[PDB]
Amino acid sequence: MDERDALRISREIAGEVRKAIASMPLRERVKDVGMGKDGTPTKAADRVAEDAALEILRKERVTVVTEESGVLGEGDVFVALDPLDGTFNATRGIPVYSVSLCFSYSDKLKDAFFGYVYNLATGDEYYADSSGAYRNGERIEVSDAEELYCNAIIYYPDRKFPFKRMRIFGSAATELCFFADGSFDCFLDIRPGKMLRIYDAAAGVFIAEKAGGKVTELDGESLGNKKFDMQERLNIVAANEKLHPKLLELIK
Amino acid sequence: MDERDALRISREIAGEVRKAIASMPLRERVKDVGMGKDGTPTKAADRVAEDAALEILRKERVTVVTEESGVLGEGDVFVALDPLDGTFNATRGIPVYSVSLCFSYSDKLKDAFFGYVYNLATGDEYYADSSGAYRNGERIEVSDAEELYCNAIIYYPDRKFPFKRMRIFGSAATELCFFADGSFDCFLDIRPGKMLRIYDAAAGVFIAEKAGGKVTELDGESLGNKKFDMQERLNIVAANEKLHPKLLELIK
Ligand SMILES: O=P(O)(O)OC[C@H]1O[C@](O)(CO)[C@@H](O)[C@@H]1O
Ligand SMILES: O=P(O)(O)OC[C@H]1O[C@](O)(CO)[C@@H](O)[C@@H]1O
Ligand SMILES: [Mn+2]
Ligand SMILES: [Mn+2]
Ligand SMILES: [Mn+2]
Ligand SMILES: [Mn+2]
Ligand SMILES: [Mn+2]
Ligand SMILES: [Mn+2]
Repeated sequence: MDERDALRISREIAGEVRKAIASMPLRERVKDVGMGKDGTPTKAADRVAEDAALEILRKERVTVVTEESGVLGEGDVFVALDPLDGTFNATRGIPVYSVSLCFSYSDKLKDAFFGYVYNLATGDEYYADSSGAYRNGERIEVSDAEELYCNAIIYYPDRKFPFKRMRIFGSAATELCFFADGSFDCFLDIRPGKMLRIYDAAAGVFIAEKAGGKVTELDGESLGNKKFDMQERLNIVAANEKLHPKLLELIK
Repeated sequence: MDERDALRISREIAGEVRKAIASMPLRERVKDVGMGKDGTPTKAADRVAEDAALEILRKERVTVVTEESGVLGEGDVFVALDPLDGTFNATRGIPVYSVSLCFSYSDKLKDAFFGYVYNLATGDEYYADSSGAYRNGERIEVSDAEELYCNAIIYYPDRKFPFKRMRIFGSAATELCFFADGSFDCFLDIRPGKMLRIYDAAAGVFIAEKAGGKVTELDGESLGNKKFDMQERLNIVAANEKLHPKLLELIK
């Protein structure tokens, strides 16, 4: 499998999930269908999303790691799947939630070759490959502002911070693409409970990187060895190469 | 002018303001075009919307306290209008921004008789009149949440908090409606500099209170004497009656 193949499968997935959720009225979406592989309720809308995805997906030679259903298959391309990040927002009709996909030639983030984040609410498509990061077919890169007086996404502000704006939309993959686009100058999930999972962060991280962003663990450690088919925890510090050290200092 | 008048007015403007915005490129939107009378830059998205609304409100016997051109007219019916609330989103394509209209029978908030917040991205319509509060013509009401461990929207988390979640979507007018319909447990703006202005909060407050919420200033004192002028600013604490006293001791 290559990137184009990856781009082709993701768009196919994007359309199906898009359709399944779009149909489901809020009061259906909100219902607990079961206990997720993640340890949190699997709501009716996450069930349809993950279903749609997994039907296109498992016709591939992939080992998939998905939010609700765990580790699936044994193929040697790993897919970090988030069938619907922003669940809370979709169950109440707030237009920020996506399907996020990250393909790797190993069970390690450092071998990622393709990243994909589709805005299920607005139909906004992001992805990055060996040619660059994109939004709705147009190239994108991170902003170049290096003052901490900036536009930050942040989970969570523990204290008084210097930011210009602080925002929390509730969708780690999409917010990372909000960082990738330059819409926001940084992204931070610095909660001492390292709560992010590999599939919520996988592609946005990848994509954040092709658009120029520097992205690391809390202490600036590399995200290269974060694993898939293991239950990985992530904290993220993501900014251009310039603001990046200052943030690192800022929370230290 | 009647509660039934105010809604038809509000509806004209939302549709005109929605066409106007939807047809501007993000490129053309984020462009500064002047100093608003509120002390911030007017962006092109801001005046396009404002001109389109004002174009209609000018037919009515009112005084408008509007963000970009300030207070225009001498009618007896007062209208607070944020032409565009969430401009930063709007100029990013983040789909959370609205037109806000609050109509009062006088200068003060206590005389409000109608509230209207319309999401210009989604089409969602939030209004309230004597008949209560609505979301797209469906009766709404706030959360029943009695627990401080809840889903909060707050500006700005500066300390270690016990909410089950925290969110900040960038449009308080809109976010006041997410609490109004019970999509969130509480809205809090507690920024010490008291940032909010009347057109930010008046319609969201009126909608939420009609939805059964207790909405007050930072102390717990009512907002009834908040002024429909440009100098007015405020802090906000929003929750159901049981929860509301709780956040007051919390934020103490
Ligand atoms: O992961 P937490 O603890 O919910 O923090 C918020 C994040 O949760 C995620 O759903 C990840 O599971 C993100 O979409 C959201 O932005
Ligand atoms: O940009 P800030 O400082 O985060 O303030 C956010 C506020 O912006 C407003 O548009 C008012 O300026 C509100 O809708 C939102 O609640
Ligand atoms: Mn889950
Ligand atoms: Mn999810
Ligand atoms: Mn997720
Ligand atoms: Mn302004
Ligand atoms: Mn505005
Ligand atoms: Mn505003």
